[PDB]
Amino acid sequence: AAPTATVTPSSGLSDGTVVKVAGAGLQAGTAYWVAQWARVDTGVWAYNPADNSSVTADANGSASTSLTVRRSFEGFLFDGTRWGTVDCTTAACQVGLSDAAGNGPEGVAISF
Repeated sequence: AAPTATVTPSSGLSDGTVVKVAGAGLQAGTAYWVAQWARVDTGVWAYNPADNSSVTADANGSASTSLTVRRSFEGFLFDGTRWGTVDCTTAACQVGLSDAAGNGPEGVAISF
């Protein structure tokens, strides 16, 4: 089963909204980082470190947790580098689950 991700709600969001993030077809036993992202340049994605969560897939490859989304946030690169302000009203933000290798379900688009 190919890994899939679900975010509810995902559209018509307000800043500080708490969304339910669910994953399926994940690698059982593997921990996934649950964060809000935005592709800010070719090959460059910045995420929101101020609101993070992580969940571990069960024996069936499923997991779920909560994530507080932000209309705008101070974006950072996964290596700890500060990127800059990301405005999700203009940029195409997403919520994603990624393992230690950077793999996982396709990011889920969200809108404010």
